[PDB]
Amino acid sequence: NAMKDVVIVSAVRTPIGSFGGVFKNTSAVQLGTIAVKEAISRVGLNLSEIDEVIIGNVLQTGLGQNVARQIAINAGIPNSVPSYTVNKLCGSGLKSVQLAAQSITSGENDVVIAGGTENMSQAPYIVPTARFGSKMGNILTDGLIDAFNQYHMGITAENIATKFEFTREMQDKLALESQNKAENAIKNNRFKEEIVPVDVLIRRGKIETIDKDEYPKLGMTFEGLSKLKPAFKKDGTVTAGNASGINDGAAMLILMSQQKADELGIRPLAKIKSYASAGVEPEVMGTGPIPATRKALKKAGLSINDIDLIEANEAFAAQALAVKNELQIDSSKLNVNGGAIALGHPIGASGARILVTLIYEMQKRKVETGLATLCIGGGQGISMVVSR
Amino acid sequence: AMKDVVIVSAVRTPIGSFGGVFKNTSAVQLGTIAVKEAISRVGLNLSEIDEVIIGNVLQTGLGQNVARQIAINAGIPNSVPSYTVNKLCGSGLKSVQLAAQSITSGENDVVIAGGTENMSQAPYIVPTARFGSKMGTDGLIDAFNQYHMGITAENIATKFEFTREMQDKLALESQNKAENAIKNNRFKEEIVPVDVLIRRGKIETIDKDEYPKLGMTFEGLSKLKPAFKKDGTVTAGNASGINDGAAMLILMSQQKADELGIRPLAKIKSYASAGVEPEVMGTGPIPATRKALKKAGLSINDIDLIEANEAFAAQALAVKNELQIDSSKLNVNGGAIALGHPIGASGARILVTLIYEMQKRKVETGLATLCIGGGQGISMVVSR
Amino acid sequence: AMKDVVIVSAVRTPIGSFGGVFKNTSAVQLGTIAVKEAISRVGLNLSEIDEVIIGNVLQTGLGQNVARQIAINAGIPNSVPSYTVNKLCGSGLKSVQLAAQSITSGENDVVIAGGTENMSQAPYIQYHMGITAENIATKFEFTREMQDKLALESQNKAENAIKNNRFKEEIVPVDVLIRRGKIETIDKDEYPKLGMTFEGLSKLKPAFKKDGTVTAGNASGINDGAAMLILMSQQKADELGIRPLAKIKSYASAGVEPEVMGTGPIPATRKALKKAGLSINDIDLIEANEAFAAQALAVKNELQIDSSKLNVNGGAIALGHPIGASGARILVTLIYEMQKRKVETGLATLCIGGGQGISMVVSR
Amino acid sequence: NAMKDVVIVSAVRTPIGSFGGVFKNTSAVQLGTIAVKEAISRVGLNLSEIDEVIIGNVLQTGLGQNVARQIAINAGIPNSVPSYTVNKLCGSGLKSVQLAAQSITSGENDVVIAGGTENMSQAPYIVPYHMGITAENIATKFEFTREMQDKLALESQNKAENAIKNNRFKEEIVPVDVLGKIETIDKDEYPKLGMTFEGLSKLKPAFKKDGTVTAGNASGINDGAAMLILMSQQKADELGIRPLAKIKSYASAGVEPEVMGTGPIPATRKALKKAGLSINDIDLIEANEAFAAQALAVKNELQIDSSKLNVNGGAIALGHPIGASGARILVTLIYEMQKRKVETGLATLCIGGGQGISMVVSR
Repeated sequence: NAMKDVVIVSAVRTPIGSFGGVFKNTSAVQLGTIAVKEAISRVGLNLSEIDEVIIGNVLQTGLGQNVARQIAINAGIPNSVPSYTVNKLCGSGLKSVQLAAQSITSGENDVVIAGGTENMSQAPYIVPTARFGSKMGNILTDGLIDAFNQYHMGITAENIATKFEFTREMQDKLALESQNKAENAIKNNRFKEEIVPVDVLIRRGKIETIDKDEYPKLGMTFEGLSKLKPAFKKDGTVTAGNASGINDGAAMLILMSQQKADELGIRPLAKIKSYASAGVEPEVMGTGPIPATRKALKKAGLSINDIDLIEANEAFAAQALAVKNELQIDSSKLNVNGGAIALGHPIGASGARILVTLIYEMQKRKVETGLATLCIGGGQGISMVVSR
Repeated sequence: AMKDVVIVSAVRTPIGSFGGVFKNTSAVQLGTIAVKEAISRVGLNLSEIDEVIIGNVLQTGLGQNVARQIAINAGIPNSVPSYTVNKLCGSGLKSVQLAAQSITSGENDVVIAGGTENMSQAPYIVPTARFGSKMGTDGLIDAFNQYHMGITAENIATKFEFTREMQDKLALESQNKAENAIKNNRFKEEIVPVDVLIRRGKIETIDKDEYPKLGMTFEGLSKLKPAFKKDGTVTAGNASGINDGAAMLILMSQQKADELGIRPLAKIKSYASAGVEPEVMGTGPIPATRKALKKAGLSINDIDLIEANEAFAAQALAVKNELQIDSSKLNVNGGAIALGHPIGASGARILVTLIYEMQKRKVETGLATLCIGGGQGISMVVSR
Repeated sequence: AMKDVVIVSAVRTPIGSFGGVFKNTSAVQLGTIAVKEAISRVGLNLSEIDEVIIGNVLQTGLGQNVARQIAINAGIPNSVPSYTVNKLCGSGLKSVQLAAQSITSGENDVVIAGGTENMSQAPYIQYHMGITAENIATKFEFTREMQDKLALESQNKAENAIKNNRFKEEIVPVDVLIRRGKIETIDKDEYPKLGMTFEGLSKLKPAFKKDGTVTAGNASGINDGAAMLILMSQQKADELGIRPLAKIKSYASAGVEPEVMGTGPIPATRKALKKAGLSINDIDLIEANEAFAAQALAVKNELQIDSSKLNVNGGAIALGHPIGASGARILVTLIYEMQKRKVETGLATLCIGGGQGISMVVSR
Repeated sequence: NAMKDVVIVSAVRTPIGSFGGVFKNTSAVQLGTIAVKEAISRVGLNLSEIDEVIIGNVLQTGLGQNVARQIAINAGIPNSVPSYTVNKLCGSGLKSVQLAAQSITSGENDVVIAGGTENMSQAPYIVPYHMGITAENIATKFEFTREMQDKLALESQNKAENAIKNNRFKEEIVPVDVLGKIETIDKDEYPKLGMTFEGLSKLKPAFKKDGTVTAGNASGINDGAAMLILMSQQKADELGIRPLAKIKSYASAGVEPEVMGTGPIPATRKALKKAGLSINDIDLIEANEAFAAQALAVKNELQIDSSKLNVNGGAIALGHPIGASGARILVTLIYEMQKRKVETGLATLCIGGGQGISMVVSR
């Protein structure tokens, strides 16, 4: 029995909203439903062809909630189809894609919808504290709740900065360039193809169509970033300016076996070449994408020079610098349309979001090979190589 | 204001530790147990009940009426209105006050009042916006607002020059008082034992308060580190805890009690509330008590027993000293430092404890007082 | 002896629509404006205020007290106790009830009560209530057409009232900042839809159920606004030389059976009338809050209310429903209209949770 | 390319402890670690051969918690090895094995540790249950009386008692040491000996007034772990390790809203279809018994022979540590297939109220 090739035939993302911003009233289920219906519609896919739905989401109102199933139902997918919600923190959205591909290669499914969604704006009001944050004193601080685990992650980033010797200036420079790259991409409408617009109510009797990312900060300067106060550690280097934000958004892809796509007459946007995940030593927590990527590259028989475009999620500039330096990624190939520092980081979605952004840019540049990588827990990373 | 209001029944569950004996017994269950026992003890007909007013702070959301859930669970008719009071620390005593004024108004003849809280379960079912407050150390959530109140306590300690040693001495007295009370089964009359159930199968029976630290010595407190300020004076040993429990009282007009052949445990003589200046946050019980005493036509020397809730030794010292309360009249069976502080229940709990002790001692007058928010206090005078 | 309770001052801000005129005017600011104006209208000295009780639903902070912040902002001494009432839709009327209770008990002589809400500024914001309405519609057999025509009539009355500046006496204007250095005064409600028609209502899609009858057109919206009243004992009002606007005759609250959820105003009103020794026919004007036409039909029909006596200047379906404030808002509206019509007896009633209702009878 | 066959070469479980019972002080991590070390030790597996660890758990899945990874670290597995905690409610433990199998078939991994662990004693039980009502609705919908449910529960107890009397679980259990005296726990705690139909009929309904579901015809709240080691057939041959069983097929499926809780029915039909088998070809079935009402529906609709079903007792008797049960029933199936020397087995349970998962294995 032969192993199947998995292709991506459709891929879309909502704009990314700021915390308490445009999507404050548009739930994670709504955002996911919009992206799923659009993914399906763009390729005219019959709902009866969908075998499974696997969707990343981190912040749920309790045990027993299946956000993926709610979305699939809202999208009109038959109740007989199984849906699974993936909570793997930072990497949920890319892990969902990986799980979908495995299920195709195993012969279990021919057509799988995969992605991620998150609404972090709504979480403080509907998510129980035990699922919304972690306790401090995990190191006074103890007895305090760390919203979204942001403080624990920032300390991890500070520790990376210390061990790898990344200064405040170096981190701010990367952050500035992320913003520069997003601003130029948005000026050139680079995201037009991948974005599904989202309608919101801004006032009674008035609907606005949101088709632009909210989080990028226009006209940022190095001087401005230099003025910001440390966010997590006194005399630290990590600030709100060189870290990503708290954000809302969704991203969805449709996967098929090459054979199924052919049968349906649907042309692939990309092919999945390899993927891998890996753990790290506790001395370098947060550096997961490095061994994962080396492992995925080795599986594909490729080196980093063979990769035309890289998307490495930018939760923190400190961590982004480590990934870039240890993998020897050329500045010109990395997060070319901006990274999460500019674009935002809706946690359950980002892994899928960066894959969407990657595929559309590979297509625009007519390049052959790309890579998406990010954390999947503080101690682990996941990486996926795709080809056109 | 012609109707005289009496308390005819008063009961409380044991108070459980955080994640302790009641981690599987919700605020609704605890409150239902207390309500059913309070009714049962005086043989009250369920049709006599006109209203239910119950304190509770930590809720899964808006639109939740914990009081009504308890009333329904207790078999009280659906036509009876029920209200949940969320006024923080003071909710259980404010509920009694509201019940009393609804009787004096002529609106009601019989009202069930009290409070219930399960803080152990709260992290798992209460959204973060309702579970805690933001710090500023910013973007960090202060669970149960304990850090904010701890800092308020430190500021009182600074303002009034209450040393670490003075706070620990009060805390020690509280612990030792609770221990001796428990050794003498002092709370037996007021406690309703709680059967822990899983799918209506009994796993255990709780009839003793879990939180007191038996055999406490002064050195046991002096060895602890500050909890809120580096080089501060407030510790986990001289502040109360996070706790689970319920307490319920039944109020009636005197005429109604007489008609029903039910002897009062106590009469409510006065109550009052008051705000404080921002420089002395957390000191609410002081002006509230002075106000309530003036309404009763009494002075502090006319009061035989006082229950002033002990959230922080620092704050308790201020209340004791500013009101000039004889230490031997204050929290005589132990205070919240030893017994625990289930926030929605405590105001009603201390009133229950006060009433039974007045009766055992056969004295005439008592008062109960505590905060109703950082900026406010509430106080109630009762007589036997 | 029991104190008789009077209302000596009553004011409401305009009602703003969602994301409308008051999007940058918080529940506290709206509340403070209404409170300051209620005080100045009768020239009341700040030292006479004994307590402040204010309804509010959406400021759910642990340890947050909007009523006290409002009191502080209005220059009321910090020694005065203030309480925020969260009782959902009944909050603003419950506040007045608690105020009255504390005066009759002898605790207080002068109490400020009301409600305030800014639903625009809610970080996260009707589903279950909507289903409850859909269930009432089923049980009492109220059709889409029946609900839409009630909505239409509510709009008509509001249009008529506003055309005749009916709300001029009761409204306190609110200054808002449009840009740096430039403020604009809002003195008119924003939510009424002018010229809405039957055919326009009939085309709307059901809001909750797939084949349901409740829509955005026959239910209220979400809104921003505040309303404040000053209550005194009659004796106190005399000593200060302030004439009552109204006298509180009775009030009551009641629960309902699970089958009839959302019908709380019905037994609550019957109870209050019974305490007043009155019948529905003795009441000249009735304000029953209109969150849903389906439930408004139930209240109207079961209480056998003459439609010419009910919500005569429009109900919430037309005027808006700032939840923590509505209970107080309708009482304010009821009082001023009683004065204009020179009638003697009025009644306000609304839900206080899905399972309960509250009702109050006033006289002039 | 070529698709690899997945075999199970090691399989173990802890005893299942009662709520507040023997494992009151033994965490999901501790139970899980014990099960992993023993599974590894039993086949003399070099730690450097392990490619991935996938472990079910429900109650310890808070932000930034990774129970599987802590377990791997405690078991001495290199830190470079990725570990994943699966939270899929009741199906977590079987879903983990399924995910392990797919990662081997994909060529991603050669050796994967999979299973589940749960300590429900150390978690809060909050009621002021959703499963219990689903069960009542199944009872109503399918017309299962109180008496029918209790009859099933009693048979489950009787089968468990028979198996324990014959030391049936001896091969599959790893003993757990608990506390200054140290007692080795080597027997399941939860079965109720001397169980009678009458004693069952005396219990009160647990979820609904005049309900049929009780604490006696529903499974308990329990503590335990179960772990398995999966390899490609090629990798097993290379290491010289003989398989206990081979994974033939698996599948999952959603249900219609009217029949919530019946997931195992369409999931099993789907898995049998993929295997090229009918129910009558299956020699032994383990279908998890969360509620008698639900087990009755599964058994009837799939037309399962009672003499082949949960032959050593089901969860009503043995206990239901939720994140572990999916793995636990597979371990129990595999050992009993080997004792009876039969060829084909099926394990199935819910994975959410709306879904089920099933796996067919052969010997």
